Amino acid sequence: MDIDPYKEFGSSYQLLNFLPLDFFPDLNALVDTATALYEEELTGREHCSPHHTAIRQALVCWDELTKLIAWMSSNITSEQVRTIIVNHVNDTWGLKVRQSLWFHLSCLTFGQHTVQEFLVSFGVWIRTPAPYRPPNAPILS
Amino acid sequence: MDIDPYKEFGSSYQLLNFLPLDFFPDLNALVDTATALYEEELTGREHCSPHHTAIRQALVCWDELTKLIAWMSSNITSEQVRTIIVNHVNDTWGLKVRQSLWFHLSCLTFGQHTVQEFLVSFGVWIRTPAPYRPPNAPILS
Amino acid sequence: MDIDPYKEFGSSYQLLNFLPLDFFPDLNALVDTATALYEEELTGREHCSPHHTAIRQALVCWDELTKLIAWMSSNITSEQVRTIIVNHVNDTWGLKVRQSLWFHLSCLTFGQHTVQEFLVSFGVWIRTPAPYRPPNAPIL
Amino acid sequence: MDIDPYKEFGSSYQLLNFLPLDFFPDLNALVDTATALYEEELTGREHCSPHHTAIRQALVCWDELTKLIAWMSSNITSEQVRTIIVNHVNDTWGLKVRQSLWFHLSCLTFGQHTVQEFLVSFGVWIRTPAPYRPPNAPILS
Amino acid sequence: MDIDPYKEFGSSYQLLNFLPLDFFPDLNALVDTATALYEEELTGREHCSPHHTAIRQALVCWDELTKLIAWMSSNITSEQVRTIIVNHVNDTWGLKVRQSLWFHLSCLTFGQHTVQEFLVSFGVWIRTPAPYRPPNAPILS
Amino acid sequence: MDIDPYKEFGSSYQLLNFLPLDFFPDLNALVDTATALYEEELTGREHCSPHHTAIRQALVCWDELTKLIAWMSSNITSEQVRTIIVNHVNDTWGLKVRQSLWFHLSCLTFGQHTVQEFLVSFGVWIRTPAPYRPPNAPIL
Repeated sequence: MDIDPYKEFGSSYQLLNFLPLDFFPDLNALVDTATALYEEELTGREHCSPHHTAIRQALVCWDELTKLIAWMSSNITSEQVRTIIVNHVNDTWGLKVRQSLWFHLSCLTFGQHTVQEFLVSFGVWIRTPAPYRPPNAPILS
Repeated sequence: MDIDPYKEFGSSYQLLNFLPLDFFPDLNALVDTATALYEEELTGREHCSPHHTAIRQALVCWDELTKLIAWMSSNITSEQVRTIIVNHVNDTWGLKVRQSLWFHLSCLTFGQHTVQEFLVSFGVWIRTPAPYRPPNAPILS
Repeated sequence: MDIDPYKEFGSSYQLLNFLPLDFFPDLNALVDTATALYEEELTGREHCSPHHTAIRQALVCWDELTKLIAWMSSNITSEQVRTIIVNHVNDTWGLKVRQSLWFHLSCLTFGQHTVQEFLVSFGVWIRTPAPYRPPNAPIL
Repeated sequence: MDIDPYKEFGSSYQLLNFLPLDFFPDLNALVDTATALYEEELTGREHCSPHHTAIRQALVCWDELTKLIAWMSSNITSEQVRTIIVNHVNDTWGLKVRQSLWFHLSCLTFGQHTVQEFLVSFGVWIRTPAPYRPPNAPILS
Repeated sequence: MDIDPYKEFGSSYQLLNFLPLDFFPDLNALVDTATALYEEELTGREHCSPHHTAIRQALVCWDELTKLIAWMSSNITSEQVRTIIVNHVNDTWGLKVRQSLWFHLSCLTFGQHTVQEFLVSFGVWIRTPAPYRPPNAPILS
Repeated sequence: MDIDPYKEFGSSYQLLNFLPLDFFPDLNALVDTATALYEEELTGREHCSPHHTAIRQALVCWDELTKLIAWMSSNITSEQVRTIIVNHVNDTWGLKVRQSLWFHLSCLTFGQHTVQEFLVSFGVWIRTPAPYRPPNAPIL
């Protein structure tokens, strides 16, 4: 079916649809961020809050995606077909991963309630036109 | 008569007359904002605080306005008359809708008391001349 | 998404669609109706029951259309160009206003529990044809 | 200032003008009604309920107008000139007198609150279209 | 004599002499600001905190000033003399009014203690040279 | 909007308009009046009763006009140009000041309850013509 992976977390696609598609950080820095904090936590045994659980599936989504890119480049795809696929998966797959990892790692670093206020207040910022808008877009703290 | 739709909400036209006519967000992002948060709340049964009620009339004002634009464009108006009407209703009708939806959706996301301080403090910002004024115009949080 | 303006109030727009055009009083009656009756109630400071509030939203919504027809008549429109626009917006837009004005005024005068049983019984009257209904419609 | 006298009477000046203007009876019949009912109270010493008092003021108001109409008619004014004025003062002042005298004579003969409910019921009756209506106009008991 | 109108309010001319003469808002927006909030409060009966009282004399100072400008322009002054007077009163009279109204309307919107910290901290900002100074000059909140 | 400077104080500007020009003492008296009487009261630090405060506003308002007439005399104005401006602003602007200075000083000397009954009774004196009033106006 068509479930929302943020539905139990008090969010949706529509809350993330406040965010533009260029706000998100790139993957490797987000990869290194959870590596900096939560490597023993994600590889541990503790069943701690299911934001932990969602990252575990998220990296597995990313890890076999890297082998998938490494497979089709090394074996099958010619150079014209390959660059169209690599551009497409970075704009479709990893974008959802950038939807995924950015969400939960914010919540492990700030809690759930900080995230919920963050998405709405940024939406107020992005709905404001170019005049009458502060150049400080709101961020985390 | 000539009632003020913010009179019970501790506000008026004059409090919104602090705000310039270009501060307001555009409609669709404001439409998607309440869609992101309050779609089940506005379509529900709960009689919760009449800021809920005001949005319900506000979208009905917007929804038949879209059919009105779709009617007269498809049927009656020639191209010279049509663009004058579309420009006029966006500057008169939806401007009041941008007065409407921006008010209450701020209150559902921040409370009444946050809104009241916000309108006055922005007025202090806009009455300040171009020197001696911070480029951070005040926003919500 | 769509918003039913009667959804939380124990009603529906589809319930309101069993009302013919001849049932509703016109606009200038209902403007005067809220004028003489609830003048202190609409201008009041208070968080009164939301049937007040929908009326408070509807009138401000209505006054834009008075501004609209006075604008384009003097500014752009010809006779027959204005004629089809004004008559259609009278019969589609303001009819919904004539629905909503008629609704909440009776809810503030008789309570919405009385309103529902009125409209259902008027339904069952108008759900039947004329040779199988009393010739006087339900009132009160 | 421009006061409305009905405000202390548990009513308003807008309640008077909600009725159709033909409804207010002819004034010569209105004078005789208070004569047939209230001649002892309108001439007595008594401070009785101040809807008594306004009746006294209106008849003092009305007679000097009738003296004024009898003044300029017999003395100075040309006949097509006076006819515009005499028509106007009946349509303007006497209508207010018909607003005045009908309100209080209903109030003394039927109570304060019953007249208030009478304005609502007869008012919403005539605003209602002819089908889907109570078949006869409401009147007093 | 030479009293200070802020002496009872814990301030002076010297505290306002921290503020440059261009920081102040223009009159009409300040006029509309108190109109937006305090129109029933200033025209009421309540003897509430004498910051209320000071605005009442301040607008009377402004109101007969407008009639004074409207008098001498319409009657007496030729065009060369008039523009020198209008420039002079805007830089002397209304500047004191901009000293006046900006002070109290800040206090009705933020309290006394917020104002006192505001004047000193802005003085620290304005005494700081052009390097080593944040472009966010401090404002109200 | 307009602000009545006597509105909260149980008075009105329309009440003050029953006072002729000859009733009020002039400016330099009332400047000296607040000088000798309430010198510590006007220069004081305290949140004294707002009849102090209106006097505290009025004098600072007044001192701009002394700055104004000393400015344009030496700077721009001719004789008859200055003559009509100064005399009119003496009789329209400062008369309102001569109203307000006379008002709050008596309120600090006798209390505003005494002030109202003084002004009403002086009204009823001046509301009647001279052949139907005592030839001495009310005092105290």
